[PDB]
Amino acid sequence: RSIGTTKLRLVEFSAFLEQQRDPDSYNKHLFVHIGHPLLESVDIRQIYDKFPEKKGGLKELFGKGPQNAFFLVKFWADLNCNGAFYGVTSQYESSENMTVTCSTKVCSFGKQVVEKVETEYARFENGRFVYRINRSPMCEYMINFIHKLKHLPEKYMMNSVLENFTILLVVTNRDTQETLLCMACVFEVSNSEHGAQHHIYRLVKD
Amino acid sequence: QIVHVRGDSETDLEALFNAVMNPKTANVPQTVPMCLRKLPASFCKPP
Ligand SMILES: [Cl-]
Repeated sequence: RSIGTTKLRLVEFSAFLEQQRDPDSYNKHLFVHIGHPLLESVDIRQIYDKFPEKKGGLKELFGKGPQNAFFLVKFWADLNCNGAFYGVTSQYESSENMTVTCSTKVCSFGKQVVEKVETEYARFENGRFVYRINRSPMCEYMINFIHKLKHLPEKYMMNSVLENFTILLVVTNRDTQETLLCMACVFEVSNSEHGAQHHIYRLVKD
Repeated sequence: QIVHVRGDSETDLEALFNAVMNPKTANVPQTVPMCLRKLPASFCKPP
C-alpha cells in the first residue's frame, strides 16, 4: 500500500507548521503526513469535476498514462494547533537517475488558483536515487486558507468548505515529459485523537 | 520554487468560504458532495 510505481515512489510527505517561541523552544505541528495490504480503487470519472480539465488537466494526463501512476488520496487534516513557518517536505525515490519536475496545483471549484513548480535532482542514497524537497514554503493562499478554516465555529462547516478544495500533485520526468506520479488530493478535518489520517486509492478507468 | 498565483486569488479564497457561510448569496458552482458519490465506503470512514 504505497504511492508509487516501478519508476518512482513517494517515500514521505508532510505538511506542517513550525513555531519558535524563543531560542530554546521549538514546536512542529503536522497537518497531514504520508509515510511515517492491497489498495482499493476508485473510478476516476467520479472526480474529474474536482480538478482542471483544460489542456494538461487530469483527464488528459490520465489518458496519456501510464494509468498505474495515478492515485487519489483522501486526507483527514490535523488542524488542532496553537516565529512561525508553514512548510511542506517530501521525498521520492527511483531506480533511475532523473531530473524531476514537481507540480503542485491548488484547486478551488475544480479550477487551478495556484501552481507551485519545483525541480529536483537525484542524490544516490542507500542503493537508489532519492529526491528531497525540504521545507518548501507554503504559498500565501494555503496559509490564509488554514487560518480562515480555523476561525470557523464547527468542524462540519470546515468539511463543507473543503468540498470545493483539492490539490493535484504531478511529478514529471523533465527529459521525457513522462508522468512519473500523479496524486489527486481531497480533504476532511480530523476528529480523532491520533490526529491526521489518510486513505490511498488507485485511480482506474471505469 | 516558482509560484503562479491567479489574478483573483484573494477573491477566490473568500468565495470558498461564503459558498458555505452565505450559500443563497454566493454565486459559486455547486457539486455533488463527496460522501454521496459512488466511492468506496472507506472514503468517508477514517481508519
Ligand atoms: Cl503517515
